[PDB]
Amino acid sequence: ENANLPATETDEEVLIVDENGSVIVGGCQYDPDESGPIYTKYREAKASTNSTHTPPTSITNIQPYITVYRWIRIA
Amino acid sequence: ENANLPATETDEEVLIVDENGSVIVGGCQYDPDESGPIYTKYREAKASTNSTHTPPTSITNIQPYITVYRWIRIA
Amino acid sequence: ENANLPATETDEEVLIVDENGSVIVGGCQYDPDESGPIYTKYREAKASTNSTHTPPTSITNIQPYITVYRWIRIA
Amino acid sequence: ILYLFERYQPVVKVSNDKGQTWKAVKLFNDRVGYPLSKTVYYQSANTTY
Repeated sequence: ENANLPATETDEEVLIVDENGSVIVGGCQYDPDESGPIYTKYREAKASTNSTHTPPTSITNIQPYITVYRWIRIA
Repeated sequence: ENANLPATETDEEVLIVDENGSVIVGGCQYDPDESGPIYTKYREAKASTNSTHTPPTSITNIQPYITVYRWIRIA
Repeated sequence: ENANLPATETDEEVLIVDENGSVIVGGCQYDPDESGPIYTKYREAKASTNSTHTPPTSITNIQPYITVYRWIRIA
Repeated sequence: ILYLFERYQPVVKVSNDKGQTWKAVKLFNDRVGYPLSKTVYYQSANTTY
């Protein structure tokens, strides 16, 4: 469950949002026409990794072992 | 496997694609002087975590276990 | 630990940082105004997952106990 | 040696060759300024700002 995890860092760089940040989106695009390509790399948020994951599949523990009937003599 | 994974979200708030966003990209501009630092981050895409290896570390599900000799009675 | 994890992708299109990129963050602002809202997209860096809880949870690797006080006769 | 500033755009160009060749760079990372005369860099006891 999402508690359990190493911390991770993506295998190459990308843009955090910090208010000291180097790169800048500009005060606005200079957008004279509609033909200058619009976009939004959209507002910052959480990252998304496996929301295809709700609670997952669970890798087994007990190891190949004779499953037998322990016979305890009742008394 | 991917479906073995908790629900992951990277901490500090990162930008992503959308059509809804606040962040104007700009598709064209002045980049009249090529002389400005031309910092072009690459495309919107999926950010690979630990892409180096699918074959993770395999946690031993062996539990504290003293191997004890077993010669079963033929009768 | 991050030796144990599969490969993964982010769950959307988000902008990662590379030098073939078709989107150019821009060299600098043609920005004659002052207060038209800009951002600071922070420095492109490794994108940090779960660094709040790095070491976190360690699941139990075993199966339910047949455990009873077992006195093994010396001889 | 030889910092030059734009009125607005943060990109500045710097030369150590005394103008023989120019090189463009960031590091202003703001709108810089539009002072009403000339001077922008003003400094005392090191601590240039």
